[PDB]
Parts: sequence; C-alpha cells; structure tokens
Amino acid sequence: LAEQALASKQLQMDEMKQTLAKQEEDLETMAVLRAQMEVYCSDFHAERAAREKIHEEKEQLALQLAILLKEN
Amino acid sequence: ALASKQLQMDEMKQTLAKQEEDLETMAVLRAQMEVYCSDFHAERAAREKIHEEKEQLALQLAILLKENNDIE
Amino acid sequence: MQIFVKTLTGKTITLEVEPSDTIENVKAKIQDKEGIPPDQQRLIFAGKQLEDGRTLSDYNIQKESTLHLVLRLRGGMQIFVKTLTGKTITLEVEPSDTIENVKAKIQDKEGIPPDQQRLIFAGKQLEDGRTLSDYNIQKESTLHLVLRLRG
Repeated sequence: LAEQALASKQLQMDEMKQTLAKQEEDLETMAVLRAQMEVYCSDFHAERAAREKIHEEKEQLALQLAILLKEN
Repeated sequence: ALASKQLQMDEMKQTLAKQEEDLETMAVLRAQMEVYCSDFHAERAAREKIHEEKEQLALQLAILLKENNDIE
Repeated sequence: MQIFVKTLTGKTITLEVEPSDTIENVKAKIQDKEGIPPDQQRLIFAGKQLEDGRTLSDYNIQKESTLHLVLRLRGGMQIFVKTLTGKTITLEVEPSDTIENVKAKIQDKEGIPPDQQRLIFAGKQLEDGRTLSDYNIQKESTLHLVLRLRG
C-alpha cells in the first residue's frame, strides 16, 4: 500500500510548492507596500508642518488686518 | 522515500506557517498604507485651504497698504 | 462573545462584545479602554476592513477571533494652539473633549503641567470642567496658551 501513499504525498507536495510560490510573490508585494506607507507618513508630516507655518503667517497677516482696518 | 516525504513536509510546514503569519502582517500593512494615504490627503487638503486663506489676507493687505501709502 | 484586538505595537486586555453590538460599539469599547478616539481606530477583520452600518455579525465576530487596529495619523478634528513662544502647534481633538484633556495634550507636546496653563479662546478663559463643544470651538479655531500666574 506504499505506492498509494507515495502518489498522495507527491500530489500534496505539488500543491505545497504551488502555495509557497504564490506566497513568496505576495511577500515581495509586502516590501514595496512598507516603503509606500513610510512615504505617505512622510508626506503627512511635511504637510502638517506646512499647515502650521501657514497658520502662523495667516494669523500675523490677520492681526495687521484688524489693527490697520480699525485704524484707517 | 517516505522518511523524505515526512521530513520535507515538516520543513515545508515550517515555511508555510511563517508564510501565513507574514500574510497576516502584510494584510495589516496594506490597511496601514491606505489609512496613511487617506490622512495625508486630508492634511494636504487642509494645508491647501489654509494656504488660500493666507493668500486672501495677503492680497487684501497688499492692496490696503498701497491704498494708504498712495493716499499719503 | 469575549473578543480581542491586535494593535500597532500590539495590546490586549479585558474584553466582551455581542454579535448585536455595533462595529462602532467595539471601537467605542476601545476608546473607553485605551484612550484612543473612534476616528483613529482602524479596524480589520482578518485582512478585511470593518465598516460602518453593519453589526459585527455581518462579518462575523466569532468569539476568540483577532480583529486588528492600527492608528490613523490624525483624526477628524484638530485645533491650533498659539504657544508660549507664539508658534503654532496642532492638536487632535473631539467636541467631547474636556479642557482638562486638551491641557493634557498640550502638556504632551510642550511639557508644561496643566496646573500652570491658561487657555484663551475668543477673549475667554477656559475652565477645566467644560468642553470644546460648549465653547463653540470648531475646526481650526486658535487658542492662546498663557502661563496661569500670568508668567
């Protein structure tokens, strides 16, 4: 009955190789995926910084706006 | 070649396992990248808006400035 | 169904939920437990994103199953505060938020204890009991931090 068990094992093995290959492909996908989120993160901090800067500038401009407006 | 099959199956099991875990991790990484992307776009929107507001005030100031410079 | 959650660093403590309890309910349990708002809890069901307008039966939340939460970079609401040095810092908040909670977040960014902080929104000094919602503090409102004791 060893022949049947060897044919079954070889079948299951063909299946394992299939799955592991598809798997490795997905893992490559994951490395570029990590790089990508790190970028989005970077972009977000860059943008918050810009927003914060514009907010200070804006508040300055607005102050002068109030004082000059009621002054003249 | 039965010992070969059970052994090779054991190692194969090691890798398949590590694999499914990595598939879970990367499953989280994609969610993460879509969220960081979403957030980054939100902050860019906000940045872009406060920035136009700033330009409004800046224009208006330049104009008033030249309106009370020219008339004196 | 007692149920658990993996986090970005990964964290798990005491819990219970029912198939009828909203997908917003579990995340609300997450806010109550971890001090992390609902608009910052990104929830997954085994590599799939738990959405809104669907009970945890709609996926479904079997007991002893690992959903996932990772932290959104920001929330829906943020306000600016003018700093002791006149610089802008921006804070993640909710209208729910008490002034005691905002002063904790400012203590977080700038390291001055809330007992030495005074917050001014529209000429008005804000008291540690009330909320941002009450004071009609909206998106992008600026508050001025000052040293209580005047400085």
